[PDB]
Amino acid sequence: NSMKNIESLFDYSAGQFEFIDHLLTMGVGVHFAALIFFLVVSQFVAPKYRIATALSCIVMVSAGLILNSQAVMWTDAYAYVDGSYQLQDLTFSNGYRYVNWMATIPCLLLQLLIVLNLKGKELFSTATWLILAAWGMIITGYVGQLYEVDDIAQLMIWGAVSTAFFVVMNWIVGTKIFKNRATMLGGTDSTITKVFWLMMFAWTLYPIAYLVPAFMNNADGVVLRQLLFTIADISSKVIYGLMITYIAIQQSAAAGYVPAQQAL
Ligand SMILES: CCCCCCCC/C=C\CCCCCCCC(=O)OC[C@H](O)CO
Ligand SMILES: *C/C=C(C)/C=C/C=C(C)/C=C/C1=C(C)CCCC1(C)C
Ligand SMILES: CCCCCCCC/C=C\CCCCCCCC(=O)O
Ligand SMILES: [Cl-]
Repeated sequence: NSMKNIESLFDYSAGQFEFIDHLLTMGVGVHFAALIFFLVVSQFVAPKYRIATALSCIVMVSAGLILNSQAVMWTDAYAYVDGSYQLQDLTFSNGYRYVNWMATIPCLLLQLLIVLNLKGKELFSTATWLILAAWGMIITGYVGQLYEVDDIAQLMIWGAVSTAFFVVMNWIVGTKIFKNRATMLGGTDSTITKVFWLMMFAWTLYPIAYLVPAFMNNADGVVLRQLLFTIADISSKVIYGLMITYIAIQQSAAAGYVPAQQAL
């Protein structure tokens, strides 16, 4: 897991290494700060959409803990020796991001289906296919990055299979969105279309980070990847769940929930 990542191949200057450390530690604070926000606003959401904000809190801590885990792992693996930080232990890898995405993604998808006003049969059915599509995407992608050092061709093939799931997954998402936005209240039929494009953008940054070993195999590619992961995390989880929350509140107010109508 550790020796399989391009991180293990390079020494890092002080500036590259502190900069990565600060991207992770910052990612933690952003998520734990948003957790408090999502927490305080749960009271202004009608019982119908209130699980959607709870799922945001679950994401913020799930990501926060894996990011904080990367941060520490980052500093335990390297030591400043002779003017550069040099690998000292086999503790750091991006594999724990992948096993994290197995959890956060179903939560990010569920809160979408919730604000879309699905329920019962369709909610359980659409939920099942998306998580299996997402899990297929994640698993094929995890196996592929195990070769980002040894067999790039393999990374390309698994990346290809992973993208097949990704494409099927977004097609289902978009289909349910455009077929059910006429149901949403307070004018959120316009917001949800924006959230979808936000999904398409932020999520597409991930495969771009996945391919960094293929076009930038050096220490500055290790920095660019984390920088890309940071931008994707902040957009796919924080900004994403902020608009999920806005949508939830808006419809709560439009549906006659008083705490929502007074919050707004
Ligand atoms: C190795 C790469 C293999 C993959 C090659 C890519 C080919 C497919 C391209 C884009 C699909 C995008 C799907 C997501 C777009 C959402 C569109 C949508 O939501 O569905 C339309 C809806 O039915 C309207 O009513
Ligand atoms: C908060 C984290 C999120 C929403 C992670 C999303 C991850 C992806 C959309 C990953 C997609 C990949 C492919 C489409 C092919 C290459 C391998 C992956 C797993 C990086
Ligand atoms: C393949 C693994 C299974 C994945 C499917 C997970 C199913 C998720 C289904 C819906 C969970 C959200 C329930 C929220 C309903 C709100 C209604 C209420 O609580 O009164
Ligand atoms: Cl995550």
